[PDB]
Amino acid sequence: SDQQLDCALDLMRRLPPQQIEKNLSDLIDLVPSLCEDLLSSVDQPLKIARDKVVGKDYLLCDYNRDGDSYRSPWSNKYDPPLEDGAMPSARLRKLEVEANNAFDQYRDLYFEGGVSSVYLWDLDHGFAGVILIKKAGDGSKKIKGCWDSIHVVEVQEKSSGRTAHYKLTSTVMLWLQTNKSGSGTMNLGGSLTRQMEKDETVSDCSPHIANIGRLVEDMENKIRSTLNEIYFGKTKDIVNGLRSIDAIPDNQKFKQLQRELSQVLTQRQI
Amino acid sequence: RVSDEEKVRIAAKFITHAPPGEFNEVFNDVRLLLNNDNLLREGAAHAFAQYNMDQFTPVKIEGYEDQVLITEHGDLGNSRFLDPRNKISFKFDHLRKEASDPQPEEADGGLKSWRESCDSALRAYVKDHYSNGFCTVYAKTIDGQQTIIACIESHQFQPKNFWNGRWRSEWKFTITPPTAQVVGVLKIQVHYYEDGNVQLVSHKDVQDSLTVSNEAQTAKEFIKIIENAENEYQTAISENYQTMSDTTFKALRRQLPVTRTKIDWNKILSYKIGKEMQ
Amino acid sequence: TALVCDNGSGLVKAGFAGDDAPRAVFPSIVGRPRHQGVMVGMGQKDSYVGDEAQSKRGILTLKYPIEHGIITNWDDMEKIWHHTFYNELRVAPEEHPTLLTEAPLNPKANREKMTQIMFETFNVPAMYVAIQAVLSLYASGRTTGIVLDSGDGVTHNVPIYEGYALPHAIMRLDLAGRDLTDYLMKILTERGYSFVTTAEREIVRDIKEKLCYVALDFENEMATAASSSSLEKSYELPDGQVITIGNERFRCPETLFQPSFIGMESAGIHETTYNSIMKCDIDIRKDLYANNVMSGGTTMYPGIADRMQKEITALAPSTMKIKIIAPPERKYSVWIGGSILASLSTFQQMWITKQEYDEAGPSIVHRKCF
Amino acid sequence: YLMKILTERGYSFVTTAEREIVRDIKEKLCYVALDFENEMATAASSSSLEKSYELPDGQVITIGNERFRCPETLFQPSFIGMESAGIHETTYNSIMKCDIDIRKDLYANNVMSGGTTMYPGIADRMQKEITALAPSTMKIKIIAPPERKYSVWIGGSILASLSTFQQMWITKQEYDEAGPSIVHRKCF
Ligand SMILES: Nc1ncnc2c1ncn2[C@@H]1O[C@H](COP(=O)(O)OP(=O)(O)O)[C@@H](O)[C@H]1O
Ligand SMILES: [Mg+2]
Repeated sequence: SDQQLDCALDLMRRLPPQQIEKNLSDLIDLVPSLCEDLLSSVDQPLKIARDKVVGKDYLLCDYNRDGDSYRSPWSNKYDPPLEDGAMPSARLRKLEVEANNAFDQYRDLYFEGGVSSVYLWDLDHGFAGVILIKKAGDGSKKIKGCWDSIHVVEVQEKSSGRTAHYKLTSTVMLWLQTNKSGSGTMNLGGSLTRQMEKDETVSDCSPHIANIGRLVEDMENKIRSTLNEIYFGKTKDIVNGLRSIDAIPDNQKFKQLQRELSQVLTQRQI
Repeated sequence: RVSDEEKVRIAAKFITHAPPGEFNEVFNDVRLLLNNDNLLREGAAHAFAQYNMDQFTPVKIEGYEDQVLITEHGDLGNSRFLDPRNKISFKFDHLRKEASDPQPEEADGGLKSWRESCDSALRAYVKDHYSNGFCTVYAKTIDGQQTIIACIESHQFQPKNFWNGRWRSEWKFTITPPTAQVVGVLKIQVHYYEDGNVQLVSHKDVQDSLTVSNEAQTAKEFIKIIENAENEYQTAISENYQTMSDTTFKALRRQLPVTRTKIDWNKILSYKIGKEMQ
Repeated sequence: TALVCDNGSGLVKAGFAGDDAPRAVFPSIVGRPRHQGVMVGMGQKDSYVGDEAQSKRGILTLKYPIEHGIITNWDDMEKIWHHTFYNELRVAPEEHPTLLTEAPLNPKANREKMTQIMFETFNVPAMYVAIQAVLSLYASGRTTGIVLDSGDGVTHNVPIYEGYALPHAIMRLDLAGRDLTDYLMKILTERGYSFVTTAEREIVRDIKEKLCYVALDFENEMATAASSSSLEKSYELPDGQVITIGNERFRCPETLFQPSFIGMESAGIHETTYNSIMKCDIDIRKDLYANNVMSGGTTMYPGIADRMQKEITALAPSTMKIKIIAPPERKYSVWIGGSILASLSTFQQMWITKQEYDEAGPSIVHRKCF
Repeated sequence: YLMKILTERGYSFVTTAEREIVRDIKEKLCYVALDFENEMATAASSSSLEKSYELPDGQVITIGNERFRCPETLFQPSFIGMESAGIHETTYNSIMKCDIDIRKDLYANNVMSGGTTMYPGIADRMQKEITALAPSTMKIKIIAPPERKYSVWIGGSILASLSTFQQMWITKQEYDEAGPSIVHRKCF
C-alpha cells in the first residue's frame, strides 16, 4: 500500500533528471492504482498551451485544472470550453492580472524568454497563489537544457491590513547539456526544494504583489547560487577525487615539513 | 493491464538506468512494486549481467589480489568469466556479486608477449594516477587480427556522505605494423543527493594513431596517448565547470538582470515602456 | 632577525618577527605632482610614497599599485618596497630573510614576479610567501576554523582543518573597502556633496572609518531613519565645512551582505561563508561552524558580528552552535600570525634560499611554497 | 576658459554681459581638431587658421588657435585644473562597466546629444579616440544627428504622446496622500 508508494518515490527519485516524463510514463503501467496519488506528490516539467483569443502561451498545472479543462490567465476562459467553472472574485482577478504583468516583466528581465504563469485563489482569511516558470534553451544559439520552477505562496491578512504573513515554498528542476571538443558531452541536472516564512508590512508603498515578487526573486537567486556552488561544485570535487593529475605517489614529496610545522604550532597554541 | 513481457522490458530498462552504487535500493523498489518474485528472478536475468558488464564491476576473487573487472569482452557463457592476468576462469554471481568455482584456463601463446608489456605499464599508470583504481587488459582476435582492449575503473561509493561516483574507461587498438589506430571511450557518472538531487553523466570518444614496434615501446606509446587524452579530458571538465555560470547557466536564468540590480516592483511600467519604441 | 611584510591593497604592515605589533603601518599609495611648480627653493620631488603622499595629497594624483588584490603596477610596488625597507624600517635587505603575504586563488605570475623582484633587486638571504587567512587563523590561537578575510581589495572565505587550507572550498568575493568607499562617494551625491578627486577619496574613506556601521535589521533601520533624525551624524571637512549623513551610515556596509548595490553578481558574505562551510565534509562542519574568525579592517564595522551571527544562524541547521570570533586586534592579524610562524623552530628549514632559486629559477615558489 | 585665454591677445572680457559675447564667439568660431599637436604646429607655422569676429561696438577681433584649444578641455580636462578623464575615456569606462555580451551593440550605437556636441570636428575625433581605446576587432559607430541640439525635448514629446505612459504620471491625489516624496517612488 503505502510501502509501494514510498518504493516508487524512492525509485523515480534516483532516476536521471532529464527523462522524468518518459520514466513516469512507463512506471505507472506497473501499478495503475496509485496513479492519482503520486501525480499530486512528484515534480514534473510543466506543459505549455496556447490561448487562441489573445495569442499567448500559458502553463498548465493542477491549480488551474477543472476536471480536464484549464483556465487561461490572460483571457480568464477555460479550454476545452466548459460552463460554471472555478473562478476568482473580481478583486482577486484584478490582483491576478497585475501579478501576471509583474511576473511577465520578471521573466523578461531574469530569463529573457520562456513562459510564466500566475494563478490565484481565495482562502479562509488570505489568498494563495502558484507561480510557474518554464524556460527551454534556444536551439539557434546552440543551447540544450531546461529550467522549471514552481512557487506556492500563502498570504494571511491581519484584519486592519497594516501587516501580513507570507509563506513561500519553491521547487526548481533543471538540466543542461553541452557538447564541446575538449570535454565531449556534459549533462548536469537535478532538483531543489526550499521553504521560507516572513511577516511584512503592506501599504500603498508596498502592496502584496511587491512582497510576493520580492520573496520569489530572493528564493530563485538563492536556489541558483546553491545549485551552482554547492551541488555542481560537489560534483566537480567528486570528479577530481576519482581521477587525479599531479600523481598520487608524487604529490607527497612537498608535504614533509608541513607535519612538523603543524605539530609545533599545536605545541605552541596549547 | 499490460502483458508481463512489457513489464519485464521496462523493469530491465529501470535496472539498466540505475546510478552507480545504488543497485540494492533499485532492486528493492522493483521487487516491491512488481510483487511477483518468479517473473523477476528468471524473466529478466540478462539485465543484471548487462548492468554489471556496463558498470565495469570489480569482483574480489578468493586467493589472489587485484580484483578483476566484469566486462562483456570476457564473457564465457553460463555466467563464467576469465582473468587475463591470473589465467583462470570463474563463475560470477550478479545478485550477490560473488566469485565461485575458480577453474584454471589456458589461452593461446600468440597474444602473450604483446599483452603483458601493456598490462604492466597499465597497472603502473593506474597506480600512478587513480587512487582506488582497477584495470584489466584483454587480447583477442575478431576481424582476422588480434587486438588489445584496456579497461580502467574507479569507484568511490560513500553512502553516508550522500554521494557516489564512477569513472570508466575503455581503450582499443588492433596490432598491425607499422601504425595503428587507437580508439577510446571515456565515461563519468556522479550522483549527489544530500538535501536535493544532482547527477552528472559524461562521455568522450578519442581517436588517435600510434606507431608499431617491439612490445615495450608500443606499450609506452599506448600509455602516453592514454595520459594525454585523459588529462585533457579532466582539465576540460574542470574548465567547463569554471565557466558554467557565465555561458550555459546564463542561457537559462541569469543571476542578475542586465541592469545589474534587483527589480523595483513599484516601477514595472517603467521597464515595460522602454520596448515600445521599435 | 626575520622580516614580516604584509603588502595589502590599501595598507602596508611591516616589522620584525617576534614583536607583538607592526612597526610600520603606512598607506600603499604613490603620489605624483599635478600642477606647475614655480618655486625653486624647495625639494621638488617627482614621487611621494606613503604618509608623505597623504600630507601632500592636495597637489598630488594618488595611485594604488594593487587593484583588486593583484599587482597592476610593478614600478610602484618596487617604490613601496624600497620605502618600506629603507625609510620606514631603516634596515638593510641584504641581511634579513623576508616573509611575504599573498591572497588565495591568485594568478601564479604574481608570485613569480614577486620572487623575481625580491631576489634580483632587493636581494634577501631567503624569502617565503604565505596565505593571509591561514596566518590570521594562526594568530587567533587555533588550528581549525573558517577565516573571513575582508580588506581593501578582496574578501576571502578560507576553511583550514589541522593547519591546512582546503583549496576546494576557498571562496573569493571581489568586494572590499575600496568598493565601499566608491559607493559612499556615489551615494553622498544625493545630499549634494561632490567628491571626485583622488584626494577626496581619502576623505570619504575617513568618513567611512569614522561614522558607518552595520544595521541588525536593514528594513527596520531604513524605517527608523525615515521617521526621525535620531541617526544623523555630522562630520567636519578639512576646509571647515560641516556635512550630515543620516542613513548612508548603514547603507554603505550593506553591500557586504547585498553585493547588488554596486552591481556585482555574487552573493553576500554570509552566503559565501555558508557555501564555504557546506562544501566541506560533515564531520568537520561542527568545528567550522564553531570557529568563525573575522579578519581585516573591513570587519571593523561596529555591527558586523551580531548581524553575521543572525544570518549564519538563519542559514545553518537549528541544532548547530554558531560562534563568531572577532578579535579586537584583527586589523593586524596577518602580521601577528606571520610573526608566530616566522619565530617557530622548524620553520627555519622551510625558507626558500637564494641557491635553490639559482638552481630552479622563477618557478620554485609553486613547489616549495604555498 | 575661452574668456580666460582670450586675454593672451589683449581681449579682456569681465562682466556677465560679455560672457554672452564670448559664448557667441565660441558658437560661431570654435571647432575640434582631429590631431591637436599637428593643429598647434600648423597654427604656429602659418596664419591660415585665423578668423575674425565683430563686436557689438564695431571692433574686430581675431583668433587663430583659441578655436581648438577651447573644446580641447572636453578631451583634456587638465586645462582648467580638473583631474577627471576626457569624455572619450568616460564613454569607454561606461561601456566597460556593462555586461560583456552587450558591448558590441553599445560600441555600434554611440549617440551624441546636446549643444556642446555641436562643434564641427567632434565626431571624427571621438571616433579616433574610442577606436584607440576599444579592441581592434570591434566596430565603432558614432551617431550625431543634425538636430541634436533639441533631442531631449523630441524624445520627451514621444514619451508623453504614448498610451502606456498615461498610467506613469504622478497625479494630484497621490501627491496629497504621499507628500513630496512620491517622486522617488514613481519616477526613476
Ligand atoms: N574602523 C573602521 N571601520 C570600517 N572600515 C575600516 C576601519 N578601519 C579600517 N577600515 C578599512 O580597512 C581597509 C584596510 O584594512 P586592512 O585589511 O588592514 O588593509 P589591507 O586591506 O590593505 O590589508 C581600508 O580600506 C579601510 O577602509
Ligand atoms: Mg590584508
